[PDB]
Amino acid sequence: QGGGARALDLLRGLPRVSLANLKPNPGSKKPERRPRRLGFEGGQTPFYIRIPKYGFNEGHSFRRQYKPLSLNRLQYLIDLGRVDPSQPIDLTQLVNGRGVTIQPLKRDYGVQLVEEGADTFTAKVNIEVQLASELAIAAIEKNGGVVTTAFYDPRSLDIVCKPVPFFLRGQPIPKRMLPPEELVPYYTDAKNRGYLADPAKFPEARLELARKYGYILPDITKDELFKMLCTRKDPRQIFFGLAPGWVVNMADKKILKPTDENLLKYYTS
Amino acid sequence: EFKSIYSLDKLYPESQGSDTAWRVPNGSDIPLDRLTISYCRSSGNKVNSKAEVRFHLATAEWIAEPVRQKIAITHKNKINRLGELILTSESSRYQFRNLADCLQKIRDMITEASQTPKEPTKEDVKLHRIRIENMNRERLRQKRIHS
Amino acid sequence: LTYFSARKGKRKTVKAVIDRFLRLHCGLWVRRKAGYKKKLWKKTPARKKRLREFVFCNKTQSKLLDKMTTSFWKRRNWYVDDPYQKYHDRTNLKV
Amino acid sequence: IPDPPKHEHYPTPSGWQPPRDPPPNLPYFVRRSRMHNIPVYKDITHGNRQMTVIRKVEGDIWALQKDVEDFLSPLLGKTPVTQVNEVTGTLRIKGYFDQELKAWLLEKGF
Amino acid sequence: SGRRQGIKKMEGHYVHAGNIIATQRHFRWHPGAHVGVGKNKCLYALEEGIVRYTKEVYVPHPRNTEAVDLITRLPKGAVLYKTFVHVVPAKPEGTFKLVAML
Amino acid sequence: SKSKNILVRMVSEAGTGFCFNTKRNRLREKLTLLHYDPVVKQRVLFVEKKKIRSL
RNA sequence: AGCAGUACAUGCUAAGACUUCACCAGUCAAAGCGAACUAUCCAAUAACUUGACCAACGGAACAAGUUACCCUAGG
RNA sequence: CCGAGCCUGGUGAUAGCUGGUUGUCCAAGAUAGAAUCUUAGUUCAACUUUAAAUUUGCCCACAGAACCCUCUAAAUCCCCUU
Ligand SMILES: [Mg+2]
Ligand SMILES: [Mg+2]
Ligand SMILES: [Mg+2]
Ligand SMILES: [Mg+2]
Repeated sequence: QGGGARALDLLRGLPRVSLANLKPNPGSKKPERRPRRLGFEGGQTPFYIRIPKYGFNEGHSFRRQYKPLSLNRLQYLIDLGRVDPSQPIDLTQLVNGRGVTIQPLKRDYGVQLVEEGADTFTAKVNIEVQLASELAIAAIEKNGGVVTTAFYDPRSLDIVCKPVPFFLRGQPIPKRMLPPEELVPYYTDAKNRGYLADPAKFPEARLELARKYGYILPDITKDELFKMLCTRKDPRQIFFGLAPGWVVNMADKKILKPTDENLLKYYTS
Repeated sequence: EFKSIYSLDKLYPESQGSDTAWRVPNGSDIPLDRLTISYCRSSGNKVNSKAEVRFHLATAEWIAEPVRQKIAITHKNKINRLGELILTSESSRYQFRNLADCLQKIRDMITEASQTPKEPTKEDVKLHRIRIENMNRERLRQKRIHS
Repeated sequence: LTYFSARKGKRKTVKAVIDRFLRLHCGLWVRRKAGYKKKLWKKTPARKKRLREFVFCNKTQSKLLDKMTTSFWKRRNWYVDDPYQKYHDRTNLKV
Repeated sequence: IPDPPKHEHYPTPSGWQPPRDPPPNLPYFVRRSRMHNIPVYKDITHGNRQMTVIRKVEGDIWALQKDVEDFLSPLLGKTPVTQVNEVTGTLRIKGYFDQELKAWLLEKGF
Repeated sequence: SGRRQGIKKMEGHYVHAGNIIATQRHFRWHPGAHVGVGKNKCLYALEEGIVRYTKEVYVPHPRNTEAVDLITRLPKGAVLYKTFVHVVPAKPEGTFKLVAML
Repeated sequence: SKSKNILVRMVSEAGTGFCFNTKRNRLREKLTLLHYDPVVKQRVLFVEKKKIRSL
């Protein structure tokens, strides 16, 4: 039964551990050996040159990337208390719980919710993502949860993922930009639950998913958590409860708001 | 709260409501309480799961009586000894997609039944020889000489 | 190949390789056939079809391409609606 | 890392289950990871050497080696090749048995 | 300055459908049972099975003017022979499996 | 300058724009063919339009 | 041998193979759909595409004589 | 020693081809091919090292591999058993 206690018991008999009797673990050190252009074939056209050019990687640096978050991962995070379903779940809460890692410098534009694990997803959540699949949306809605797709720009995404580093810069909270023209259709469509989509169409789109996948659309209005479930941030709001232009003073635990008319008009525009 | 120029209220004035986006619209629907839905999870070898939907066709109130008769003859091979029409789908890993495939199959059956002018189409190669075999079989039929 | 750049002391990527090859995350390299766009009039339909295929490189070529590119080109990417998304991971490969 | 919230029904939807209380009385103990998961990990080298590693083993590791050999020998049909690292408290097994070992260790109460 | 042509699959070897049995400039081995011919006279397996080489009586197609002229000029009683390669199907087309108990 | 055969581009009369190069004798009138047209998925008249190269 | 005849589904797609061999390139092909049913880069182009006797033919984008005044190199 | 001075710096300049390259022990360890302004060199091949995974490898019974005239013998390919 004793394996750790036996090793410590053996230590009592042996000489005092000191700098004179240490050694590295066997195999951790390779003995040094003591003596005591690439891609050129010697004249012919190199293989990597004689192959024709094709735009496999053309524009790779400008392609948008989305980290995949599965319902399995989301359910696992909720089960272990790392994401709390009783509050709105956004990028900040996902990042804070170490559920996903976002690299804005690597052209990450947010998280894309994926349907893997839909069969076993049981949590009721209000979650904001950047992209969601049809099956992933149905899995959340079938449990009484709300899923919305919102756009963050590179600057906004950096701030939302790591709020504290931003606050230490000493800049006022910026207003997040609108999606580019190409994305505008996606985020103004109720089928995607876009944050810029008409709220009136949503009921129709929500019902269509329930019919297609064979579940009864629950009435979240009757839910006790309805107020939280319908909580959403303004399209220009990076953080819940914090408006653009505000300055966060973490040292004094205060928030500074500008009263200048020109500044207020700019931030609210 | 904070409201910008792009707030949903300003962008959709006529859609301003607490329940505007979350109302349950009361309202060809297929009742999901009448159907019997079973799931057979993957073992190991197929990766795709299996979803089975079955209901008693003859006593299906939702389907029209003329339709139930047409469905019975057209899909007799699916109806079992108990008179239950059995539909199965295993085309997807997820049970949601498999169930959606079964429900879509039920909808096509009801639609196809109501469309009386069934489209004439070229027969499958299997049917072509069976037609010739059926034709020769009648050629061998004889008449009772004295009756 | 530059193993130590003059200004950063870092290995450099051979851009000639980026122009011509696609690297799947599993370590496979995809390329085009040489001359797929040239002299089609004198090529049979069967020859033209295999000339427009996307083919894999052999082991020796793949290891050479790996050395000529830095780690950035080997990272996993999550492009939206990527046509080669499914090919990045191998399946049922015993080896 | 937050402590897992208490649930009414175990296992949870994702399959997680807490360690048994009180600890199972055995000659060895397998501690959970900092994320409250069973420390069984797949490992591979040379592109073809599939291996399973059991970490955070306390007590008589050799007792765990015999228990693992008795458990895995029916499935393989032979005694599993293993390495016992007494210093680090690690049991290394040839082949992938991470899923089977995780369920096996969960039943014991670790 | 040489090329490789000849029997890829010897007698008794197992072949899969599409395997190239032999390559030839001219007809040295003729297609037998379940052996296809390519444009270049390549012989390939049409079924999975064992390769067999036999000697069979040769009868050309009536519209093969060149070959018909040869056989018509042969002395009566003389039969031409050629080497043929065959594939003996190893597996059945399919089996009947119980799928439902309605 | 001169060749026995000429490489010329045949354009479909359907107006889809599908064209295929074809070989014809130099001393011939403009060629018209019923070549198959993928865009319309059926055979369609093809009209000789432009000389591409001389063989 | 650096071609010709003569067709215009030399359409599309796809198992499995061959190959001068190393690479590049090259070659054959069931089933299926539809028919019939007997070198690299470069330069021109809307596109589809085309073009170097690059013959030193794995082709540097583009350059000769002469030195018995010779200079340097090793064998 | 000026067929173009000398000095310093660029400069540890480049190429080419020689020469040299410093304790011990154990294990494995000798191939003879293709392209190239390339044959005094190189890179893909041949052989060769270490580690790893897995299952056959070598030797080889019968049967089998074309006519066209084969010098046609000595042999080859394939190949269970052993
Ligand atoms: Mg590892
Ligand atoms: Mg066919
Ligand atoms: Mg030795
Ligand atoms: Mg043998």
